[PDB]
Amino acid sequence: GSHMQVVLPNTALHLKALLDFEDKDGDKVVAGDEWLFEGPGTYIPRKEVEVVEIIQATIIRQNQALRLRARKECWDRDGKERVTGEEWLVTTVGAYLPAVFEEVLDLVDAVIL
Repeated sequence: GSHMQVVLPNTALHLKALLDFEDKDGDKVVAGDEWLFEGPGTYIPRKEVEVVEIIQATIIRQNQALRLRARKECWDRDGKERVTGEEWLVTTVGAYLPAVFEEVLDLVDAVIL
C-alpha cells in the first residue's frame, strides 16, 4: 500500500465509497459508490471507501477548465452520493481528471489577466 501521500502534482485518483446508506427520502447507497479525487495527496484508505484507480496530470492548460456532469446517479464528489443531475467543474492547471460516472460537456478557457 502507499498509505497517505502528499499533495500530488495536480493529479487525481478514483475512490470507491463502500458504505450502507439507507435513506427514506428516496436516495440511498449500498456499498457501491465511486468517484475521482483531485489532489488526493492527503487521501487515506478508510473502510468508508477504497482506492480504485489513479490518474496523473498531463492534458489541461494554465486556465482551461473542464465542467463535467454525472452520467448515472451514484458518483459522489465530496462523499455525497448525488444523482445524474449532479455535476462538478475541474479547474486544474495542466492535468487530467477523468471522472467515473461524470462525463465532460465542453471546455472553458479561464481568464489569465
